[PDB]
Amino acid sequence: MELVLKDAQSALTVSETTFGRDFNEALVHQVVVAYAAGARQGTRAQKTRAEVTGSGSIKSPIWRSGGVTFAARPQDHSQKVNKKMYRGALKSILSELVRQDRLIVVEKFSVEAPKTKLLAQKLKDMALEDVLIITGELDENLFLAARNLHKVDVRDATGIDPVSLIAFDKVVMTADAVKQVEEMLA
Amino acid sequence: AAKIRRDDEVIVLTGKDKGKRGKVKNVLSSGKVIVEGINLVKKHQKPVPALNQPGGIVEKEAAIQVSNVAIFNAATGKADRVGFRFEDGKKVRFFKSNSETI
Amino acid sequence: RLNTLSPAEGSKKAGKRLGRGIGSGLIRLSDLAKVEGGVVDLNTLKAANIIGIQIEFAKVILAGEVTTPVTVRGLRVTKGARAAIEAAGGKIEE
RNA sequence: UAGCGGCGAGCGAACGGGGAGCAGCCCAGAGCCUGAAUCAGUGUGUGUGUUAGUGGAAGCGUCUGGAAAGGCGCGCGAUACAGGGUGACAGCCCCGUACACAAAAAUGCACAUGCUGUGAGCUCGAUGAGUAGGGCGGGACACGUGGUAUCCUGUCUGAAUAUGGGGGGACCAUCCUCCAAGGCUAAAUACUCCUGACUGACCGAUAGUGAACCAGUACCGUGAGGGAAAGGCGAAAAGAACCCCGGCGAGGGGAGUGAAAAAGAACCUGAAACCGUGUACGUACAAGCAGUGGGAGCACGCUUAGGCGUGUGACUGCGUACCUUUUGUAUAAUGGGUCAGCGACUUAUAUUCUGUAGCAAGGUUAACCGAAUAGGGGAGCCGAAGGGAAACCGAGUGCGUUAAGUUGCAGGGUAUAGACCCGAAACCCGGUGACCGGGAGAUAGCU
Repeated sequence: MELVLKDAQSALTVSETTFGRDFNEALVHQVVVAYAAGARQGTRAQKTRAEVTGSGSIKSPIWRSGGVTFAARPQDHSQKVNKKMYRGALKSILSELVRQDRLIVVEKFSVEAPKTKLLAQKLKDMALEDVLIITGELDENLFLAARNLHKVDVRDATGIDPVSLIAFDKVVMTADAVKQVEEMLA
Repeated sequence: AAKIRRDDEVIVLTGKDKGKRGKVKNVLSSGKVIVEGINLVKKHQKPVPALNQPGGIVEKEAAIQVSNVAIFNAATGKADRVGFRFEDGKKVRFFKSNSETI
Repeated sequence: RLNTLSPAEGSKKAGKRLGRGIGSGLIRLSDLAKVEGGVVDLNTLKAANIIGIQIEFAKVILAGEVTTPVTVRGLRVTKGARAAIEAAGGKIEE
């Protein structure tokens, strides 16, 4: 549906099926848990009685200072996610966000110089404290002057992490960024 | 890190000595400093037959972390931090708040 | 609202754990119908990667419900296909 | 999986395509002119990393407060709110932090290099001469040298070299590939004794390396080898001046230091079993899984009596422990002293079913590339139109027909990995004068 930029009255039409699909709780749950599992690092191991220093049995796990009866070798918990499921989850989360009016779009969000004070003043004018900033082509003036702000993040369309959209209460889009995400997601 | 040197006036910031100033006797490797009449201690001296023990309680000075103290700029009458710059001959430390030069 | 999302009911099960707990219980017509050059012939079978790699024998076996009026040439054509495939308007000949 | 397989257990292809880079060269040698590309060493200069390092932003009053970094109020920096130390949780107390710089030298790597050495480019010979192959006396392929492909070898024969010789298909014919018998080739392929950083939905002390503690130490064994238990005072020792008893000891007591000495060195919190003191009750005329229902009596608070609670229980009816296999059991099958801690159905690959999520006659990506969970990549795999061995039929052939399958997640099953755990005797190798380490958390049965 048409979304008003509240700055220039230049609402850009978007596909109804993209920002109008019903919120599928199961799909978002699946994608979130898959991403969380992917974030896991396979760094965990212990030694069994076969590979425990000593000789023999004294090395049996029941004996003190022995091996572990239930040792587990290092493993990766990541599981692949179908591309169509990922796209559907993105569409569902975008539809849910726009439904509750937690998504903000502006014609262009850029800073003339890489000054954190100017960015903070602009955010204060916008009445936003802990929000997600996402745009299209990377801007050095904006990216450079945003790392220090823990609650403010700046990225590109190719790096739209679905889980990140949940952590931040509000998300700020860009005129070109909306078109880019719409065309790439399809 | 030569912010605090010998024979300089320093004021404590945190711990039982807020406001009181003093003169630094010396500094230690760990960073602790000694300032006269800032943190009095009632250490008991074990009776030693030799070494000409005066006898009785001894009122010495304990050790205070450099963090709890800061150089006091008497010109401005307020505690302030310090910085370093290069001069023609050598390097010296200067206070903040309009950069007073020592 | 991360703490408002739950999975579908019945999709998660802890599973049994024996012992613990005394009171815990215990070639067809549809195929290559439209593949941008799905002409019924012995050629292109290997390229399409539809019947193994070393498979050469080909047949147009059908089971009623004619729904693909595809003409067949170059394969074993008999009277059987005549009475079935032609019902949909297609032609079958050797 | 094709195949192999007492056609049994079980063992195990090739071609093709998708991915990273792709290189073929030199000699067997001469003619023309050159030290012209290239490959190595010796010295100048430039850039880029290491061995010391420099600069690098910003705060205060009140309250609890042992001490403020904590709450409250008002300000500042941020190309730095990563980390650490700081009497309680620090962006603005300190080292660092993003960022900008720094070398006489040792040095690694790239370049213009002068010099020292082989060496431009075109032409036409040249296809690697006891070489194959064959054969004799021996050895290895279920196998007593057998029909023995093929290989090892002491010895004997043995042609050609683009007029040429091998290998393969073809019953033979035909047809296809090379220059065999002289050499070289970083590149993409696996791993960590050590070094710097980084990351742990890994462990916090019966765990984690055997060892966070002066650990491969004490200790056991001539011998090889085996192999431990044991870390935390206090923010700062500010470590109890001094006095009293005691044996001028140890153990202490008082005062003082210390927030705290229910922090005193054996020094955070200090469980259970065990051991003693005081408090209230019962027991010296009463028999047995020592409990249970009622219950007078005795002591304390309480309804300031009101029949209420707590502490004990004179008496009364009833009252033959826990685990296992056995029809069943203390009965005379079976084992346990108590406490605290340690210890038991996960995971890897296939196959079957259920729930769940989409897509849907389509579903679906591997490797890999990749601004590295995005996207690309349709290599590949599954299914969507009958089955009868094949032939041949072909809604038809005793078997079936238009309903729909695939991919992720979790769970219920099966097989292979030792896979719920503990518990043998024997054998080999390499060592020590019978013992030590490994195969081996071996193996089958049975508790």
